[PDB]
Amino acid sequence: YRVVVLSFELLHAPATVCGPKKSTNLVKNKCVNFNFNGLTGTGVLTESN
Amino acid sequence: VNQNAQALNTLVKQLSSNFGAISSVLNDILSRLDPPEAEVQIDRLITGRL
Amino acid sequence: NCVADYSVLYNSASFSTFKCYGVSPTKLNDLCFTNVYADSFVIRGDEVR
Repeated sequence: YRVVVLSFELLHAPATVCGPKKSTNLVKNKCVNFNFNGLTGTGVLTESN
Repeated sequence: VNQNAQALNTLVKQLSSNFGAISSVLNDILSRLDPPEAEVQIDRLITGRL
Repeated sequence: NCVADYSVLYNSASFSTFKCYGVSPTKLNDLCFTNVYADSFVIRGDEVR
């Protein structure tokens, strides 16, 4: 039996391996569902200093 | 004032606890797991937070 | 540093075992890891468990 064990690393680090998704445009200053580097969430976004 | 602020701060800090779940972030559990086990993890988080 | 299309594997039905831990088999196309360690070998069937 040929065996492959795929261990996936979820850390607070850049995603070097991602899924076949489709990056979309940016909507600033408006309540939006967001997905940044796998971090999914819901909120409003502003420019920061 | 300090007692009230300490109570509020402790209540906020309790959201970072795992309470036995795989992750303290509810969105992470929802994104990683299908409902059959995501519900168990969410139940652990619900017990702790309640 | 690559795109990971997992539907090819999970929907191939050419494998006997496809168990996952910490990650559902229908959501790895929606996740994204930093380090994926693909472990490839051969093992007896009664030992696959």
